[PDB]
Amino acid sequence: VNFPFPKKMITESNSKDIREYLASTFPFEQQSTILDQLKFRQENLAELKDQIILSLGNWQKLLDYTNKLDELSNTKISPEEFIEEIQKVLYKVKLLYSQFNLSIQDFALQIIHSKYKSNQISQNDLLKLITEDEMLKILAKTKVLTYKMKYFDSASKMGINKYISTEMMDLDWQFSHYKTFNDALKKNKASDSSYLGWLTHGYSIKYGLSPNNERSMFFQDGAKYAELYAFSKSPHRKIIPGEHLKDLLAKINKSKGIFLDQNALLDKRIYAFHELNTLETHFPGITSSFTDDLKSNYRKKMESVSLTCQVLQEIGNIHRFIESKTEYGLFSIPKIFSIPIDYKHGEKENLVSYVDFLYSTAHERILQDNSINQLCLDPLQESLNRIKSNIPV
Amino acid sequence: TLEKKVRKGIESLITELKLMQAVLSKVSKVPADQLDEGVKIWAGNVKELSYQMEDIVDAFMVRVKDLHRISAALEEVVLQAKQLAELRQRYEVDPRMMALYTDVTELVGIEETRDKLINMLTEGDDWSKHPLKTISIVGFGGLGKTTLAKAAYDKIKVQFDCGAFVSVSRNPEMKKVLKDILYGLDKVKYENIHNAARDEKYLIDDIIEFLNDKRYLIVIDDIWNEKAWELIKCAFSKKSPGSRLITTTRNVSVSEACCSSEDDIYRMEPLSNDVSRTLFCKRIFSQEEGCPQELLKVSEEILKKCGGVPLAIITIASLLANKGHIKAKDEWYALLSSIGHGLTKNRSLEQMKKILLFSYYDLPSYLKPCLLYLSIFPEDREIRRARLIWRWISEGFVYSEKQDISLYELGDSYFNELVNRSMIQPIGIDDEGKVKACRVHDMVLDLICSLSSEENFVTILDDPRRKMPNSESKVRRLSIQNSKIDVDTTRMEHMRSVTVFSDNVVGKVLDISRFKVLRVLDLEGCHVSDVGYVGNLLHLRYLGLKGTHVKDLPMEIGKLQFLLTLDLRGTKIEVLPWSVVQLRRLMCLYVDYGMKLPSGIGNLTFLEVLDDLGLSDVDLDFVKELGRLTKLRVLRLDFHGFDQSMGKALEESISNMYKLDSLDVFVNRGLINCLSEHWVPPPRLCRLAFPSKRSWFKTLPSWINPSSLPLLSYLDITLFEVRSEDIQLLGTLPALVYLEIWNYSVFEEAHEVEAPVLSSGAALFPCATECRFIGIGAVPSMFPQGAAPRLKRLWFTFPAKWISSENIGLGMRHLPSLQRVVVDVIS
Amino acid sequence: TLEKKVRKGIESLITELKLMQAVLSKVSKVPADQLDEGVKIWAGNVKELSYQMEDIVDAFMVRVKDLHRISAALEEVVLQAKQLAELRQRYEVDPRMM
Ligand SMILES: Nc1ncnc2c1ncn2[C@@H]1O[C@H](COP(=O)(O)OP(=O)(O)OP(=O)(O)O)[C@@H](O)[C@H]1O
Repeated sequence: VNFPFPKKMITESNSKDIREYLASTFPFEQQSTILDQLKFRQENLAELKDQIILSLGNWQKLLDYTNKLDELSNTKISPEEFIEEIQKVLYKVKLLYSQFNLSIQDFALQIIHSKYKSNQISQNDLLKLITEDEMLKILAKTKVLTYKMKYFDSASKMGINKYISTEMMDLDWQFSHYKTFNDALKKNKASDSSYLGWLTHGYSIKYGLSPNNERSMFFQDGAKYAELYAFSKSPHRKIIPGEHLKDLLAKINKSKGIFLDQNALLDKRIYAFHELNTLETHFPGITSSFTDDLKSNYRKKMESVSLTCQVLQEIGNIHRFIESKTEYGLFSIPKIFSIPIDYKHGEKENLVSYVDFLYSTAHERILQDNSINQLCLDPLQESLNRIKSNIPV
Repeated sequence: TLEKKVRKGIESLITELKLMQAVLSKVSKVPADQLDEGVKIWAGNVKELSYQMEDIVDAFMVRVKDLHRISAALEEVVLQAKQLAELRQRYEVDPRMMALYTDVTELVGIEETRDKLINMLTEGDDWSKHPLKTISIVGFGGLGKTTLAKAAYDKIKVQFDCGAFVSVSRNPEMKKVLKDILYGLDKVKYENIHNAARDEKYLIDDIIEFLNDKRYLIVIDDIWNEKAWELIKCAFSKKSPGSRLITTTRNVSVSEACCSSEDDIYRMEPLSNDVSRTLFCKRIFSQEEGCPQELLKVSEEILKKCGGVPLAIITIASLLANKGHIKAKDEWYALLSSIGHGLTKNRSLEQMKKILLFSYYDLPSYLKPCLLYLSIFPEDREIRRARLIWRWISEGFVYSEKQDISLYELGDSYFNELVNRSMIQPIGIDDEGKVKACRVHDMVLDLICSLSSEENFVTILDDPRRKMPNSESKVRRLSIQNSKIDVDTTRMEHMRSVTVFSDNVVGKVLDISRFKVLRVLDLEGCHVSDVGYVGNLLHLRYLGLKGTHVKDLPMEIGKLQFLLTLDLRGTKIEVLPWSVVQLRRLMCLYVDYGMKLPSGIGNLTFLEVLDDLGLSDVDLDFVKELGRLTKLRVLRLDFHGFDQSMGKALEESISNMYKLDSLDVFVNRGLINCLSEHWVPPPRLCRLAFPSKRSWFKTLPSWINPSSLPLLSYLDITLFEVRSEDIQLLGTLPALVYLEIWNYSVFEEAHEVEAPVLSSGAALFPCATECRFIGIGAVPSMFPQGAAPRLKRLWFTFPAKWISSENIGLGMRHLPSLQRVVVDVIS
Repeated sequence: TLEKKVRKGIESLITELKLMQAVLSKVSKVPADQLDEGVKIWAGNVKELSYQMEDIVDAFMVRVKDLHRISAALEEVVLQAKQLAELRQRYEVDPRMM
């Protein structure tokens, strides 16, 4: 379809018309939108042992620690011993086997979130245990592995897998547990959040989330992180760069220039944008080219492309919701709490109108340019065309 | 049997090699202007025979079937040398003098520079009671050194009693120079002085007795080979206040032999962009520049080439406009293409090429090839000096017999000797503490390329050039460049070396295994990973594969018994083959920390520099094994998984090493449980870096003391706490040119920036140009300006509650150029 | 096989031609008054030899049987070169001012 731009208007006395439905329905319960319950995961913490018995005959320790995980999930243990018991498995496991391995770890880390959100875990204990360097890379690999396990499969067929952003991941309703790990740590230690984001993005590249044929010149190396930390603690090092730093500036400006072009290939531009945007988000003022940005509108182009990724992610979430009524991902929704096939009356009054305003919101403050049009306008048009030919069916 | 005759002929070949190299060095001294063409042709043929017999003897050395081949080749080359013998028997003023006579109102931008030279010497002429001083002017090739001296000279002559210009050539005659000095002082009493023939000494005595009770201002220029100037300085050895001297030279190692003071040395720089443009438009253009508006970009790009050298621009402008701009926008581009490879083959331009070749001829031997080697690399790019050093060593350009030198420091000395001869610009500082890379002037680079191509020294394939030699067989050095079209490689069998510059044509058109003999292989920047044929190459020395997408390398690397370099940065390989201990000779191993080294590294006894050794999942024997091989000079270490008493074991095993010059250890966010406080460091050490910032020491290391390791010039240290006595202890150290300290607890805990003080001593910092303090308050009211005489930048932290305090005593101009600083302030 | 010796002797011919023109140009500078007649005779003879060598190399280059012809001719001209060699070693104001 050549569906024209969804021109709408989101004002007062219309915000709560759909958000009130979003305030109590199954989706959007643990999310947010741009315009701005223990039983659900308890049942999965019980069903963790569905198919494990089937292929025991090699696999026995999987069932053995599945039993231990279920035991720790329901039992109440004082915080100074619960963390040690649960790290017994976190600090022993190394590696059809591996799918079950991460599920043990993924559900293990949610226990800390479950007890911390229940005020069972003191904030000081969490702050003392998050300084451990091992768990930062551990969680960095677990997040990306679990995501590429389930949402990558649905995004690839959706055509939106090309616009997956590393930093823009906490918004997922399943991954509603990372808000605490991010906020508490960053308002307690800013450097460590940037460190873990850097590790996570490096793991994302090495694991094929943003593949390339060229080596990572900013990630997977200790020299880089040492230099970035030194810059973050020295506000006047860009003025007089030293050794190993001229090359970083050269490479970053090559990346920025390559992004700024229009007729070169798209995949490398998206990859460079991913790495660079992560770079500023975790390290402010690294690319303060106050002369080129003024003549290039680059700074605003950052918000344009980031909001494009945001709206495309939300569109993918809406698609995975509407087709469900398992694309929600493995170990995401149990069989009993599943959503059947029959259509529900509240969707006709809160879905077409909601996606109508969503597109209008992103198409109300985005600049239009030949470089941006192939990065923002064309994906928006293709998403609109695909999303306006599947709602009635 | 058969081996004895060849084993006997080899050293006869070697004796002939020595004799030929001697005569070749002798014949290459003369400029190619007084040398007859017959001797030159014979010399070229001799040079070709020199290469052939070197190749034969090297083949013998590496190989020892083949003996028959060696014997046949040896007899053949003997017949060739014989036959070349009888052919030879059978058939048998200063260019810059004119410049000195140039119209004064023809020099643009001179007066301000002249004033700077005048008031740096006459400021003491006010109260002309000061002891005499000399002002030395340095530079490269020709950029105003003699003229500037004359402008100053012709200005201040009323306020003296004597004075004269005297020139000294490449090879002076001391009596002539002294007679010139005598003649210029007085032309009446010494009118016929050039006829008097006493000696070098009585006329020195006469010149001394003449200059008693007089202020003169004698100026001597073009002094080369400092040993010559030690004679003149004896003429100037009596006290004479208010008198002064000027010296001009292209050697910056002779200027410190004058005036004994670095503030008197006058480094002088090329003209600025606009001044050079004004000069350029003064010659060609009559009075206006707004007419062309179409070749303005061409003039920009031309002036960029010459850079700032008043000479180059004067010559090019004279060439460009004989009478009213006889050329426009077509042959301007033809000239631009011609420069870089073939511009000098023209008329009225050969005048300056002698002025540039002066320095090349003054070079000793064993340095002409080193300078000529620079013609390989492209027009405008920084050249890492380590690459040059290793390539020189592998080529055979560096050699000695002293056995007290590791043959690498020798190459570094050669590079520094090139630098101080004012021929290559050094720029930047590397991670080892020395010059990072070098750059050569565009005119000089193109001029030397032609000189190298006059023989078969190198061969370059360039699209602007697009030219080939007539004899494909006699090719030794190749430099593939942007050209990717005519890549014939059939008749180059004895190829000494090959390198490729940023080309994707490599591999798919190139066939390197066909080069049966090959000495170095350089593959910077290529995107080819098909290395499976280097086992066939057995003469290889240098193998560079930085950034080459090499995923894996053949198992039979061990066969390359001769080898000196492996650079493996930026490669995709993550594990070295076990067949690397089999290597017997090596001096450098450039590896990244990701790769895993096989056991047995202790057998690489000759290893000279190691870079980025990764220590992850390492056992005790491997850690101890590095200590048996003690020849390292640079070592870089990082690790993630052995932080135990193995750390102390390695820390003790390092002390076995007695030749380190640099060290650096990288570790993430941890206390350094590696260095023990009861441990002797190596006697020699300069760098001792610690680039990690998340890491820290609990206390200042005890072994850091002015007594031991007295040669340090770099720290990059970081500690958890800080003390007011640690800074004082650091002030006891002799050199410590570079300073940097980080206060970990300040940036990690709630700690207040305290104000440490140096209580003991007076200065404690004789020479520390750079000083950096992060999380540590270095208030500049710590001592009067007579503490750190040379300190260009200083960093510290200033809390805002100290604004009202009285300990902030800045505002006075310290001795060094310390008026530019932006201190990081905290509320 | 056979062509190899001819090919590797040709470059010797070019080299010695270059030397012979070097000598001839050197001697041709001085006017024919300060030149001793022995040098004149030797120079004339070497000039003729140089013509002969140039003809031989030109015939080879235009042509490529005749290989044996030019091989004989080349060894033959080298023989006169050798004979002419040792003979040389065996025996040794301004007009417009008025
Ligand atoms: N400021 C200027 N303006 C115009 N022409 C200049 C200027 N400076 C130098 N030149 C000319 O450039 C040429 C450079 O010769 P110069 O006197 O610099 O030799 P030099 O510095 O002694 O170098 P060298 O050591 O090779 O003799 C001379 O012709 C000089 O007159």
